[PDB]
Amino acid sequence: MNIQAIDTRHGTANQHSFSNGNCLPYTGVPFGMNFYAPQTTDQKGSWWFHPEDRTFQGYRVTHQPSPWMGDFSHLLMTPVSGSLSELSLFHAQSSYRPEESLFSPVEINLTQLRYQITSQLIPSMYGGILTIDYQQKDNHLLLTLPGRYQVKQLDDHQVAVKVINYSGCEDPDFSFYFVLHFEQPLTKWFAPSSGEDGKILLSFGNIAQQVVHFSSSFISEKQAQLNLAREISLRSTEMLQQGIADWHNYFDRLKVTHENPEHTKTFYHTLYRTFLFPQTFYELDENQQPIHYDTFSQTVRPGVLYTNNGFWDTYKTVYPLFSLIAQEKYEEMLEGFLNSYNETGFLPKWLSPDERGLMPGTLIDAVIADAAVKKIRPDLMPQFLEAMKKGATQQSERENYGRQGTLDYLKYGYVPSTYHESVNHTLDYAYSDFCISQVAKTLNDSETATFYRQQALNYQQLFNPETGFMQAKDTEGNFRPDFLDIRWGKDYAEGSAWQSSFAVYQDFAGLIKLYGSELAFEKKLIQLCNQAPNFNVEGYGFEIHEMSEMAAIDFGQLAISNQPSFHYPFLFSYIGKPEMAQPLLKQLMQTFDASPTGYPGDEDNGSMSAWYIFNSLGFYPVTPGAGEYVIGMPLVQTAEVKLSNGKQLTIQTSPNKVQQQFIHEIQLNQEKHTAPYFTHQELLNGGTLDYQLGIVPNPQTTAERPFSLSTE
Ligand SMILES: CO[C@H]1O[C@H](CO)[C@@H](O)[C@H](O)[C@@H]1C
Ligand SMILES: [Ca+2]
Ligand code: NA
Repeated sequence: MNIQAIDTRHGTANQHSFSNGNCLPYTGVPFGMNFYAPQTTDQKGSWWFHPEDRTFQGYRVTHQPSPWMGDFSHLLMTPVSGSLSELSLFHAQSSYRPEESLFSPVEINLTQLRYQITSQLIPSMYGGILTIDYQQKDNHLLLTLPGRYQVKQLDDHQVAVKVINYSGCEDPDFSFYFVLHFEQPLTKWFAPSSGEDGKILLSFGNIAQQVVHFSSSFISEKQAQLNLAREISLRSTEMLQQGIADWHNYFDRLKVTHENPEHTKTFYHTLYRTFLFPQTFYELDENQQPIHYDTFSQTVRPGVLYTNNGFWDTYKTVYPLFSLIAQEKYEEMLEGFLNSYNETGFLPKWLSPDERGLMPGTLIDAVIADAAVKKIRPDLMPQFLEAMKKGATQQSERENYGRQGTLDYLKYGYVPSTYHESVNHTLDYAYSDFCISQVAKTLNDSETATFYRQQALNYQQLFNPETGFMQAKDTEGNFRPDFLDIRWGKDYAEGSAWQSSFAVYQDFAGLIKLYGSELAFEKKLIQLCNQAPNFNVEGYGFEIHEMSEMAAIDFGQLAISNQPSFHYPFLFSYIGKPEMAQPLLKQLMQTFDASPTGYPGDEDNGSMSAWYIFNSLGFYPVTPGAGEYVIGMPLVQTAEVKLSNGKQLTIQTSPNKVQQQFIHEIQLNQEKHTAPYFTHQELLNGGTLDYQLGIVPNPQTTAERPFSLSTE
């Protein structure tokens, strides 16, 4: 699909009570430092765009990764004609016709009906071009400068802005610089000024067209001018062509077809949302050297940096996909994450722009371990191992950094029930421990590998054989009483015991053994899938959108709306019955489409999009750090995968219509493939992956299982 046909309102029909992706209509280049979106309202907090709104407040320069994190370093540009007494966004707002507008990754185009203005925004990595066609005779641009600001007019054609605004930041004066060069001159001079919540009306007089070339920096005004100078001569058409080529660089890596072209349209909308985050958070100085802002020291520091990622989300799918098709980005992003550790003392958890904490666990450890076992940035793994061992043995004095209950986990073999969400923290630390063991192993560090492989079995501490769930346990080894399987919160993050008891990616064979047999585990998985989607709210005291998104559909406790359930269909692969889940995977993929209601829950910065992309191809990374993809059920008929190593994997299915719900046979390079997984090395060899599909199952009788520590 051509990037210009992607409609960025995909996944944007949201509110606090219910998510269909909690996406914004992000216009930008891949991993752009800024994104650009129309703002329709200032009365709904983080939900400042809705696709059903007919009001246009301005073009918002945004860094907002999710409505839960909020924005940082934002401002707006609003074309205006005529006089305004009052310059508030509400007083300057115009209606617009969404159905006559363009909402695409490389271009916004819309008409303000109040002003008879039609305008076009094209993005670049650090800036963009805003072209403004005025019908009226007194023409302006309104800059909305939230928080503390500075603005000045440098000459007739140049304006410089600084704004300080954020939702959370270690630097209370966190500054963003924004520079505008106008083709047509300013007709009114104003003196340098500063204040809070700026409303600056720039005047151009009677011109038919203004062309605004803009750039930005987290370094300085002078760096923002250097970023602008590098692209000032571009016409809007040339910047648009370059942005189309940037997106085609990534889209061209996965050329797919389907029986149903609606499925292809869904694929490419999720692929657009897979190359946005993490956002570039470094600039190139006068010597082309990477520099960035370090909010911990409040200084400019050398090196790459990336932002807008919660590894709790993105470790699941994003970095594994990048390990196949965007290794050059993974390489640079790992360098940035290590820089975050260098600057703060702890490997990052939730960057927006700097450490926000929020979710349980230190899942950066899986991003690191997956890279180590795939030979990505082996040069950094000794530095990563030191950072990981520090996070596993030392408690940050600051609540947002590293492990919570670090020392209690080491004393007891679990985080005790007095900690919030102790089941998640326990299971995430045991999985982290596996990840640390894998990095150690790649470095031939036997003592570290042995100790952390043993720590990785700590999931066993919270398994209650009386219930068949993971439950919180106090310091005397007693399970919290009054257990209810469907009760959300308190001991579990955004789920019940059903959404939390299977986070054992390092050792499913060992978890299965705790149930007593492959058959007792099978019965538990069947009950999870086939029951009603009932929930109890008591751990929260009210219903949250994750509950509502599970209860909106009849897929039992398999809450595909949120990350904890993403791997659930693959649990059948660990008992040698993947055929039980092949229909279920195709039916789960039908919960996605390219519409404004197109995701089953929060998309989370590529996480759910890459879930869809992997499942479309028919395999999935259940265990980052194992170097394997567990086989599912493909939705494509064809795929040409351009691998980062320069080879090509060509996928071909037999006719893949709605009645094909099973895999009959797989050939990899014309050889029968019976294992319920692929190694990373097998896929990197490239060649041909042929799926013969079925309308009935074809049970394989093989003892082969995907990776588990306890059986390796
Ligand atoms: C505070 O926001 C987080 O936590 C909330 C639960 O407290 C979620 O409903 C929401 O989706 C997000 C992950
Ligand atoms: Ca989520
Ligand atoms: Na939806």
